[PDB]
Amino acid sequence: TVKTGIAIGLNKGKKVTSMTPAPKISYKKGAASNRTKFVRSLVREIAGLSPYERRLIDLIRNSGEKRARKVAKKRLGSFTRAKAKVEEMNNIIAASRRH
Amino acid sequence: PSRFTKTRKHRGHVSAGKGRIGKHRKHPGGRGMAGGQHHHRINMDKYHPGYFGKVGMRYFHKQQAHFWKPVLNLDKLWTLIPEDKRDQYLKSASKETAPVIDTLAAGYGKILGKGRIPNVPVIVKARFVSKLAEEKIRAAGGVVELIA
Amino acid sequence: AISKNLPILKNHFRKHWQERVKVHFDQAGKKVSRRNARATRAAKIAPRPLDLLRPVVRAPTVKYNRKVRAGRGFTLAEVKAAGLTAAYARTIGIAVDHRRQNRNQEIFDANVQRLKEYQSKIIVFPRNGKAPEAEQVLSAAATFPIAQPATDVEARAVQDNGESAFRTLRLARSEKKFRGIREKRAREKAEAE
Amino acid sequence: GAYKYLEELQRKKQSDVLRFLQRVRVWEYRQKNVIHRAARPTRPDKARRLGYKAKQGFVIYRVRVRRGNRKRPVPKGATYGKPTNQGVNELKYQRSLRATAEERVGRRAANLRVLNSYWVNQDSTYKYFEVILVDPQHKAIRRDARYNWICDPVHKHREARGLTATGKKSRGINKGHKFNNTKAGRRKTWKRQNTLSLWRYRK
Amino acid sequence: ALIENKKAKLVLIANDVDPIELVVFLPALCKKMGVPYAIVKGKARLGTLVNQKTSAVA
Amino acid sequence: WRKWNVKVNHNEKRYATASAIAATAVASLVLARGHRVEKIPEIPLVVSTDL
RNA sequence: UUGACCUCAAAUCAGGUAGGAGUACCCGCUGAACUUAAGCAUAUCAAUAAGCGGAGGAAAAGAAACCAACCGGGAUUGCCUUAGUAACGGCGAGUGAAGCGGCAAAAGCUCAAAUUUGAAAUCUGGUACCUUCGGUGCCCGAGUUGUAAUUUGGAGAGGGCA
RNA sequence: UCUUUGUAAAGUGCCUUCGAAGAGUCGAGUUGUUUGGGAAUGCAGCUCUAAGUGGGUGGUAAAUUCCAUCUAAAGCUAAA
Repeated sequence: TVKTGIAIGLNKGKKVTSMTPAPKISYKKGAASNRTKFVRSLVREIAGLSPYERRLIDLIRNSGEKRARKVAKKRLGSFTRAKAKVEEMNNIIAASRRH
Repeated sequence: PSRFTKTRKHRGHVSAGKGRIGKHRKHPGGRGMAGGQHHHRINMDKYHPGYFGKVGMRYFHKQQAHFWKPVLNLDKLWTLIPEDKRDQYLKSASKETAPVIDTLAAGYGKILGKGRIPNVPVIVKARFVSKLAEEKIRAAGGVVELIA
Repeated sequence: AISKNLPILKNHFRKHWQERVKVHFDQAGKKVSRRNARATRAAKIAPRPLDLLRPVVRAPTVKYNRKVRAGRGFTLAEVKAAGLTAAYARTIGIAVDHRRQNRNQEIFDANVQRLKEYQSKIIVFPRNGKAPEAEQVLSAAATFPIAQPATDVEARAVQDNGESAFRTLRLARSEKKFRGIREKRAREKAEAE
Repeated sequence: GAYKYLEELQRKKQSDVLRFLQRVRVWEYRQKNVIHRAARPTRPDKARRLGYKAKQGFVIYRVRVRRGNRKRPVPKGATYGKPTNQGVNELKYQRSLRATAEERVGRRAANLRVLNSYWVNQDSTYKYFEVILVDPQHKAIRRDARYNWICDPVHKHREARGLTATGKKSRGINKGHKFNNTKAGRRKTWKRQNTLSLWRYRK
Repeated sequence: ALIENKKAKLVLIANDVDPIELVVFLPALCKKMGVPYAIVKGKARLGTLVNQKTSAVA
Repeated sequence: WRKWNVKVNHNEKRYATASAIAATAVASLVLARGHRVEKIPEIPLVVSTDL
């Protein structure tokens, strides 16, 4: 992303000897841990699925994933949350019942 | 001051410059721009044509710093050289010693070619140049260097 | 109510505006009281300046990116580059900013040289009892002024390589305008069965 | 520790164990008074992260709020105004139900200062909250310099001015371009931009 | 924290605790970690062995 | 909120101040203004800095 | 039978605290219409008056889930300005910010989530004494459903060396 | 001027293993109110309801791919 030195175009703006500063420890809030992977997987085996999550694994097996993403978009907020939910339900089905 | 005011000249005379028949009232034709399409139409057309209606597209969150590009004509462009060096650089009109003119630090975004620089070679540090501003600068023996 | 060739005015006085008129009669009075507040602060903070050391920083938004302004604080990498920690530098009167980062080596070098120049011109009195009183300077922005960096030279050789600058700008605007369409054509042709 | 396991487990409110607990507890809380003292937090980590510490002078009060819209007064639905102000039924009450919970608890135990509150349960009619309050006259709070800020006179009735977390939410207090009308207070910004400032030498 | 480190040799668990969410994960975690566990009657009886009032786990 | 103070351009205030300082010269304007200066030697005049 | 524990009470129990006033300014709730639109109903008046709850010498806000699209800036507040502008509006009457920039003042931070585990190290209270906006000894109590120390994202923690 | 607090506390460098970060919340739909905020600026009621290379934001709804910028749902803080 080095710039050109002229005012328009793709990489518009002044050429500057770049520094690449130190990475902040925020921007790593999304990194899970060794610990919280263990806690969330042990709460998942105690809690189990939800009434809409139990329905989602029926729709995946009996009607495919386009019908389950359409439902999970209605259940959860947005569509990009429905993508991450149906794959997690695909991580449920593929891990347990098959192998 | 109120001493020099024509309200000191209507003392004694009844209607204070407002007429006997007219009888200056509070709001005889509305309030403000009231009735521009109905009873003030002959004033709206004829002195304000184009008032009512919609033209063009909206710009949500317009910032007038994106559009900052003040123009400088080829008319001046030597005012950005100081006067003590202006007569020095005007004479000895030659390359290898040519005045670098920082038009952005002078506060301009665009150079335009309105007319007739002297035949001295100059170096113009610009962001945007027109066609004719570049042609006349190069016809004097100079270049324009685009900067950001 | 609309009669003459007069411009259409927009006077926003249809509310109860007269209940919220703030005339500033105390401009002189607040000026005097503000100077008295600065004098009292300079008395309490008796050897120190009234302000902290601020950094050279580059203003945003192309209207102002040609200008160098005083910033808020000195960005823990710049503090560490001048050989002192952040918590100590806060007590020596250097303002420190954790949010601002270093992506520009010229501004970095300017601020580190500001820090060396500040350390080379102040004396810190040792903690216990000595205190050799030495005539406070009120402004640190006066002694260490924000200097606008020079960018070029007054005289140079005219180097006409042949190519235009207007065509350079018009090709840059053209190249930016059609990048996605040329990538679309690259994908549609790279789908050659 | 246990608080991470509880923090993750109180997120699965649709699982069988939590909905059985919610049914039993929503019966039990419904059987008691509307505002009644809780002996300990039912969500000890959610209380703990909202500022609670199990020392003397930290008090938990459970409270019950009626759900739904705010029906307007002015009898027989007659508003006597323009047809826009004629709406009686679908009006929505700009404070939260949690803020009304905090208000009723801070009114009953007025010697205590409302620190926070949190959701525990709900049924059709009632939402259920627990309020953590601090005792500013207890010597376990007037010392312990982490918490004696609440003994200042400016934090009298933070829930009645809107200074809690749900109050600073429902007052719109946030940084952003999305919060321009009420970033430093709604009426303060309105008064600031609806005044006429005249100088001595008129600009 | 001792069960997660596989350092406890026996875990007695009360059955009386009024928020049961404090201790419902204590069987399952003990089955995950290989720590043997016994659910015993009495948080009060656990508190007597440790000179508290109640202790809810030991 | 009536206007009390009045803006004057600074160059105009300096014009008037220079005209006033220039009028502290020859004693026709000084005599016409009051100022019993009929018997001092010069019109405006100075004095040693001891004062 | 006895001693606990949990929960819930009672007392002219030991010690405290709240109410009311004032409310110019401050933090919220609730909330009009006259008016203007030359009618009037959306709009305007106005997120105002009246009503209600709650503080202080200031209050609030406040150390970014910010602004930006730069060569990037850097808590909050306020003044000049942006600007009667972008935008909203029977696109009618009318309404209407914010970023940048100059200045005033400048200040930073701390909990929850970590096993102290080779020693609840923490704290209210009672009583005795003293150098009393408190300290120390002793003793009940709070507390392991977690009080201290450590850590707060700018980081930081555990090992090894310097 | 008097105690020495203390076989106490704090800060700096290198290597390594890590790095816990807030839920009927965020977000979504709808309703009402409000905003200059315009396929919805904020708030609130109800219904649904998360994740962890995640989430919010980037002023035109949506899908796909990138990038940039902060680190919410807990809290304190003089001065102008």
